[PDB]
Amino acid sequence: LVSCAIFYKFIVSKISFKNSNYKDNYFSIFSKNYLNVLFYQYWSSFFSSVM
Amino acid sequence: RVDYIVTPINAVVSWARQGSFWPLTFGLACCAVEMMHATVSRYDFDRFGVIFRATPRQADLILVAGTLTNKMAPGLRRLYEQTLDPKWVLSMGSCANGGGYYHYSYSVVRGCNRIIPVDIYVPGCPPTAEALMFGVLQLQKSLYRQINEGEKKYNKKDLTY
Amino acid sequence: SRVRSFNDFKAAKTYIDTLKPKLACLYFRADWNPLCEQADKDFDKLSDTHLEYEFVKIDIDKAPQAKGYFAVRCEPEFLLLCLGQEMTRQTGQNQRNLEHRLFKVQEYVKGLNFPAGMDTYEEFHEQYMAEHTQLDKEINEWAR
Amino acid sequence: QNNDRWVYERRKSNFIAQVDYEYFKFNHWRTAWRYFRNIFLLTAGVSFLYNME
Amino acid sequence: MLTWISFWSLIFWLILIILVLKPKNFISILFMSELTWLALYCLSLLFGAIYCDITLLSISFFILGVAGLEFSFGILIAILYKNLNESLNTDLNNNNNNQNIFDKNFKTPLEKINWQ
Amino acid sequence: NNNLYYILLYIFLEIVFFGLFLCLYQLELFTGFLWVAEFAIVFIAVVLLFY
Amino acid sequence: VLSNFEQVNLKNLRWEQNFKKLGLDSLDQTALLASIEHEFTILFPDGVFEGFENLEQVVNYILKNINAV
Amino acid sequence: RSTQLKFYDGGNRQSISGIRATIFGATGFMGPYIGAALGYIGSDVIFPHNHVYAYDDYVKELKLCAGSGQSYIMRHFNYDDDNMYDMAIKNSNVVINLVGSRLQNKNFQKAAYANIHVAKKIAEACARNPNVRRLIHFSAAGADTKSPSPDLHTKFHGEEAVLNAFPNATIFRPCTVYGMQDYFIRHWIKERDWWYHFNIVTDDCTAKRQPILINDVAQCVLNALKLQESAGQIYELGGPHVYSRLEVFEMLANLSGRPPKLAHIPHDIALKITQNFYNWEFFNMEKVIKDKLDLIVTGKHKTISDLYVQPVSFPQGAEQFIDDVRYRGVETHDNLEK
Amino acid sequence: MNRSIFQLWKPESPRSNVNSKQIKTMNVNFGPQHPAAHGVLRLILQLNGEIAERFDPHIGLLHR
Amino acid sequence: YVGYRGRLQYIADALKLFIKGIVVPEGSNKFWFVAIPSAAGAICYTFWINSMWGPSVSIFDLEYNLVYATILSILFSFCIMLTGYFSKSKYAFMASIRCAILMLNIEIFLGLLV
Amino acid sequence: AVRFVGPLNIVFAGVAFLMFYENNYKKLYLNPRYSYTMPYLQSAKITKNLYEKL
Amino acid sequence: MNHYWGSSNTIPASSTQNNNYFSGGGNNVTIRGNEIMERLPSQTPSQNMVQASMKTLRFYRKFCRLIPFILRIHNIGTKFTAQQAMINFGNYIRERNHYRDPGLIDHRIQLGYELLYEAEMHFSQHTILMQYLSPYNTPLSDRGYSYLEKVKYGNKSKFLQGFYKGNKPTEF
Ligand SMILES: CCCCCCCCCCCCCCCCCC(=O)OC[C@H](COP(=O)([O-])OCC(O)COP(=O)([O-])OC[C@@H](COC(=O)CCCCCCCCCCCCCCCCC)OC(=O)CCCCCCCCCCCCCCCCC)OC(=O)CCCCCCCCCCCCCCCCC
Ligand SMILES: CCCCCCCCCCCCCCCCCC(=O)OC[C@H](COP(=O)([O-])OCC[N+](C)(C)C)OC(=O)CCCCCCCCCCCCCCCCC
Ligand SMILES: CCCCCCCCCCCCCCCCCC(=O)OC[C@H](COP(=O)([O-])OCC[N+](C)(C)C)OC(=O)CCCCCCCCCCCCCCCCC
Ligand SMILES: CCCCCCCCCCCCCCCCCC(=O)OC[C@H](COP(=O)([O-])OCC[N+](C)(C)C)OC(=O)CCCCCCCCCCCCCCCCC
Ligand SMILES: CCCCCCCCCCCCCCCCCC(=O)OC[C@H](COP(=O)(O)OCCN)OC(=O)CCCCCCCCCCCCCCCCC
Ligand SMILES: NC(=O)C1=CN([C@@H]2O[C@H](COP(=O)(O)OP(=O)(O)OC[C@H]3O[C@@H](n4cnc5c(N)ncnc54)[C@H](OP(=O)(O)O)[C@@H]3O)[C@@H](O)[C@H]2O)C=CC1
Ligand code: SF4
Repeated sequence: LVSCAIFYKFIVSKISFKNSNYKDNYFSIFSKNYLNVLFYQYWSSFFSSVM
Repeated sequence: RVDYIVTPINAVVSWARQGSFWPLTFGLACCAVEMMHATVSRYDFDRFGVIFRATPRQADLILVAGTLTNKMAPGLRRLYEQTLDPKWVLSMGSCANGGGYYHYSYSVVRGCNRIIPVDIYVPGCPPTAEALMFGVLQLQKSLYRQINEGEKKYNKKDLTY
Repeated sequence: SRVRSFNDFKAAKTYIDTLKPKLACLYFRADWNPLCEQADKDFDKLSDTHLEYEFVKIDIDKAPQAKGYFAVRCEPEFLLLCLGQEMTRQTGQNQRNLEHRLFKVQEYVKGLNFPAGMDTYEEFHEQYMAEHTQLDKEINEWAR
Repeated sequence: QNNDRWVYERRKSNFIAQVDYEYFKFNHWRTAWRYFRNIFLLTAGVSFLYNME
Repeated sequence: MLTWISFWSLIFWLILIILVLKPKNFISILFMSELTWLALYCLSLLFGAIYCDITLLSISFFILGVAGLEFSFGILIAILYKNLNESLNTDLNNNNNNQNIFDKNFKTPLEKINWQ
Repeated sequence: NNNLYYILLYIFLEIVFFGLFLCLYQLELFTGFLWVAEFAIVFIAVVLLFY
Repeated sequence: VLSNFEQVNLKNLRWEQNFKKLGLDSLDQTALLASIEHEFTILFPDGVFEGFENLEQVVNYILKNINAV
Repeated sequence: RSTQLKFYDGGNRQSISGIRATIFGATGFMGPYIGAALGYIGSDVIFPHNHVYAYDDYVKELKLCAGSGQSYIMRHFNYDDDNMYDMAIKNSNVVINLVGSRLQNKNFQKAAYANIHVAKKIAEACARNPNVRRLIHFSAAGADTKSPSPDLHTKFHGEEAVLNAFPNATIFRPCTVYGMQDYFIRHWIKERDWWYHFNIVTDDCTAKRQPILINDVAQCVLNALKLQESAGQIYELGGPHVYSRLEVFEMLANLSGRPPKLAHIPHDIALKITQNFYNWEFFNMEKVIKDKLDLIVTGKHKTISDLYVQPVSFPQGAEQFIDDVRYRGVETHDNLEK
Repeated sequence: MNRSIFQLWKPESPRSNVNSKQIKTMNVNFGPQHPAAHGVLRLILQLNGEIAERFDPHIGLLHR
Repeated sequence: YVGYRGRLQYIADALKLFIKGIVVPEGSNKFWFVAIPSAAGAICYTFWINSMWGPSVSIFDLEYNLVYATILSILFSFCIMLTGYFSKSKYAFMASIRCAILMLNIEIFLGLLV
Repeated sequence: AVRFVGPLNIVFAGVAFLMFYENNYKKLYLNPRYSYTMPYLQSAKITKNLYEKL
Repeated sequence: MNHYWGSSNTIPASSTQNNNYFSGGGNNVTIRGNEIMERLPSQTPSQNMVQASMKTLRFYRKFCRLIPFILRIHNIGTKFTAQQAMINFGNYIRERNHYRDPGLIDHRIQLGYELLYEAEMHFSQHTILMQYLSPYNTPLSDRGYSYLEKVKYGNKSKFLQGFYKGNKPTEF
């Protein structure tokens, strides 16, 4: 249950900020941090739970 | 000889395919309405066991009911070729038969028989609902008789060879 | 080494398979490209110099099947085979580049250390057919 | 195009057709049968014969 | 040939080995994780029957629920892959050379390195 | 096998064989519950593969 | 690629002469450049495509290009 | 008599070609093509047939050869009545015969009947009718009295009888004709699809083949009609190059992308089985017998060059007919669009 | 009831992957031989989730 | 009129469906195109085992009749989805997706009823 | 004597036949036979007692 | 760009990516785009024959870039090679090269783009659309040609050839 709650906390992390960078308005910038966090947390939880 | 079994089975097959004769749900022009009129209660098609199917794969009859345009002729050819065999074609209306009112046009094909083999023709413009019913019933009778039209010859023992 | 010229695909393939060279240089030519005239001379000149390569010459016009079998796209074509396995391929006539490719292939083969009993010669199509059975056959069996 | 670069430069060799005279012999299945009967005999047949005796 | 206890004890870790072995495609790993949960389900039922343990028998539905929740999370992450611009085949998300892949090849998004 | 559809098919067959073992061991109720619970998962997996 | 265009003689081919000297009008030039693009699996920007005047320039551009297959 | 034929070939279906033609045996693979060759220039075409089942597309599509008022179908034809032939060719100045023993028939008596009796009666009817300017009988390449194949054995006698009855008859001897509805490419595709693992051969596959396109055959027929001097001579029609059966298999495999696999059945056992069991299109003794025999163009008679038709090479001609049946291996994402 | 505008519309931004067609849309030939179509309408429909997006009607199949 | 007063209409249609020829699209997968309907027919003709005609008048002594019904329905939905997918018609594929949505709704609805 | 099948195949056939015959023999003659296990070999009479040999 | 030819109308290379994890790209020049063409705005008016000629060259360039895809989808590669089709369409344009009206040229370019889009999207049939790609005086590559007429009328004027051929049915 606590692991599900922590996964909820990681899911609700803020992604996009209103910063002072005005150079990427019309270009695609790829950031994988969100997926990496979710992927590793999910699979670590799976391995620990099964074991 | 196989004829002993083939001939009665031929009769059964012809009867079954006559009883279940599903045309394709395909209408192009005013002749469509006449087809609908035959389908509806006043001249029920279902009495003679004809039920329309949307996909050509599940159709036995191709009702070319309406004018055929050059912009559509390849589509009609593709539909006819994609319809599963065995199949028959019934042209309905003057436009489907020989170009009808638009025989002198620059867009209309002068007859669906130029693109498709037409098994039967139903004259009219539009053909009456009873006219379409008559054409369908005549096509069914011809279809039933097509299996054995006395092609094979009888030998001295009256068995076809 | 001297260039062995073939006009029949069956004869050329049989000779190569029987010889089982460790290092082979196949030169495919057709009469449509004018540069084959100089390519033949370059190939002959390099054949004498390089004793470690079996130099084979094939005329695509006389052996149409050779083009398809060896996957020749443009000509003149030079193909380097190590134990009958494609190492490098050159398109066009350039003696310096051809000799450089021969030098690179031979030095790499010298550096290689194959396991004992597992370095026998293989026909050109064996690797392509293995990869085909591994990937393309399954793809076809899934789709169409 | 760089995604499909490998397919573009892949060298494909045309097939050579030969007649297969031993296709219907099913040599791989014959080998499987030989292995199966050898193992079956050595273990099950010996054990059964001794136990039956 | 094998007793059920040894068979299930072994195949659980065999399933884990398969999960690790297969190429890392998120959907495939999710299916393997589901299979692992079901192997645990079967093993727990076997031990519950052997030892007359209602707790072991009842672990079945707990495993089913945890597996369902994890599968829901996996579906969501697999869908999120699209918005994050990540290939489901994780091995294609990095430039490290891999001999296990026939056609892995990445170039810088340029047309000419030298202009003069 | 690397094809996702065949992987899912083999997972489904593995579920069937697990149910068969449970039936042989006489846990029929758990076999039925497992099958009903997991066939829906396989169905959703097929939809996900279509997507 | 040029072998398809039978107006030009590949034997005595000067890589510095213009397409017009080779015997190719604008349409023949456009067709030839498109064929070369197909052969090398590349795409010439509009400026360079219209700026090409002979085969030597095309050869140099393709040599500089790294995406050519 | 006069063999001259004045016709105009510059018109479309609605023109008046000037040819009135009766085409016996047009329900086969080549019948619709030959009929359409004459019909598309405005010629009148008659198709006498006694075919089962009547509703078959083979019979139905013959009406598309010429059009309305130009193509006629004569059903329930009797092949042993001279009056029937007289009626069929009464108004025809061209008489084409394609009535040959089918690949499905192994009975020597039936094969001889089809290949001799019908041909001789057609030739006799042409002789009786003085308005029949041209007769074009279709024989088979490799026809010989010593030929093991009953089809070829009877076809040699059939062509001899046709020449005897109508000395101005033109005899064609096509090689293995291929096309969309052929018995060669379609049979290859269907056999490989039904087995999925091999094509069953019954010989060493060294027999020579010289395939010719059906369009080329139709063009040859038109050129023969145009050329008056072609009357009374035998022609052998084939492709530019000669291939063995193994080479044909290799070419088809390379073109379609399907890996080749030939599974060998002993010739003797195959012959016994096919001659002692029921035979249909895909299982017949004629195919087994003709596998070993060579069906190529010999220099003993006139060739296609005499008719002035340049046949297309087999690799080029047969490529379009195998587009749908193509091996689906590794392909580019652009190619995935289809 | 809360807002759902963002779940209901998806605009396209210049050279943006997220604000773009991230899917291969279904280009269906609605008609002419379709029970719903009257018979001579060839509507090229761009479906995305079975929701119409783009219409390209061809109506010349009955021009006479 | 198919049989006196239409007494043999169903027999006629069944025989006609048998008679009608079939062709598999070249682009479609030959194996699956035929395998899916075969499995669907097997499942449909297995349906009747889960039926009772009296206090204990059943072909088999099954207890989990509702579980059997749910499993068989899920299998038939699987077959319909696979049919739509392997027949590459876009309309068929959309029909398969609709079948998936119907199955999703049926799960909860029938589960709550049970 | 001459045999198309190999000696090992003959041995396999013999041992398999012995297994089959011995299994059936022990199941048919060394069993209480109070339960109807082999149809057409055990009687199908109606038993009025708990133990009646079939 | 909100147009059928826009750089964002490419077909994605993957369900979750466009051709890469570090870049975004797609092919829309040699194949049809992802979204259908809902509107094709009229070519901006050309005030000069220079602009008209530029439009013609750009349209021909697009046609040449698309011809291999058209041939592959329509299964007409055997009839003619890609370069043969390009040269045949070049002859088609050459027959019209005498135009000197910018408005007429713009209208013609619009029609050409429309027909090219139809060929891409399979709106037309291969037999109906190959009339533009067919050789003017060369045999089709998938058929055996007849040189009987050339043999009979070798080294004879076109007038004499036509005189012998005729221009009217002789039956009536
Ligand atoms: C129950 C009582 C209790 C006791 C037990 C009793 C026995 C129980 C048996 C249970 C299993 C029954 C299975 C069969 C069910 C019914 C169907 C059937 O019979 O097959 C017809 C059926 C027709 O094919 P189809 O797919 O329906 O056709 C689709 C379209 O028509 C095709 O459309 P297309 O457009 O693609 O057309 C292409 C062309 C075909 O495509 C081509 O153009 C290329 C091929 C042309 C030549 C074909 C020659 C025949 C090839 C036979 C292949 C057999 C398969 C195995 C081959 C192995 C090779 C290593 O079309 C055709 O010609 C169709 C095929 C015609 C086949 C004619 C002969 C069929 C009957 C005889 C078969 C004998 C096979 C023996 C195998 C060995 C057995 C040990 O399928 C087959 O032909 C294969 C049948 C294989 C099993 C035969 C089982 C009976 C004989 C067993 C041996 C004797 C008994 C041993 C046990 C004794 C115990 C006491
Ligand atoms: C598909 C329907 C049936 C499925 C279920 C069947 C029952 C359950 C499974 C039982 C196992 C059956 C496996 C057969 C596989 C045969 C594969 C094959 O042909 O390989 C040939 C292969 C290849 O044949 P090859 O080598 O001649 O040809 C290939 C040649 N090269 C290598 C050059 C390419 O032979 C081998 O090398 C490996 C043979 C392994 C044989 C294993 C037999 C079974 C072993 C266990 C026996 C246990 C007996 C216990 C008895 C107890 C008392 C009763
Ligand atoms: C419910 C009804 C089921 C009916 C199934 C019938 C099975 C086939 C019965 C064959 C009977 C043969 C009787 C003796 C023949 C004597 C002639 C002879 O020469 O024998 C060798 C015959 C003759 O073939 P042949 O090619 O060797 O020689 C031709 C004959 N001569 C030489 C005289 C010209 O061949 C055979 O092997 C037997 C006949 C095979 C027939 C195959 C087609 C059967 C068609 C069945 C149609 C009904 C389908 C029913 C199901 C419909 C479902 C919708
Ligand atoms: C009381 C129970 C009543 C219900 C029983 C229902 C059983 C009906 C069985 C009908 C006959 C089916 C064929 C069995 C004979 C063997 C067939 C065979 O050759 O197998 C080879 C194939 C597999 O091998 P293959 O030859 O296709 O390819 C091998 C894999 N490659 C090529 C990549 C190396 O078996 C099948 O796939 C048959 C499937 C038949 C349809 C079954 C549908 C079941 C419902 C859906 C299950 C979940 C699917 C999820 C994934 C999406 C789909 C992929
Ligand atoms: C007189 C009264 C009765 C007496 C008892 C009779 C018992 C029945 C007969 C038993 C013997 C059967 C024949 C056994 C032959 C074994 C041959 C062998 O092992 O050679 C390897 C064999 C050949 O390889 P292959 O692929 O076929 O190619 C041919 C190459 N020449 O390769 C193979 O084919 C596979 C071989 C598999 C070997 C498995 C070994 C299992 C060993 C289990 C332990 C046995 C220990 C001994 C027990 C004795 C007890 C008394
Ligand atoms: N590969 C090829 O196609 C080759 C063909 N030929 C010759 O060209 C001819 C035409 O080619 P193709 O279409 O392939 O041949 P087919 O076998 O398809 O056609 C033969 C025609 O003759 C009819 N026929 C067969 N037997 C008889 C009979 N006893 N009595 C009356 N009519 C009969 C058939 O009608 P029905 O449908 O009623 O049986 C059919 O219309 C061949 O017959 C053959 O003689 C020569 C070399 C190669
Ligand atoms: S024949 Fe008459 S009623 Fe029928 S479609 Fe033509 S105009 Fe309409």
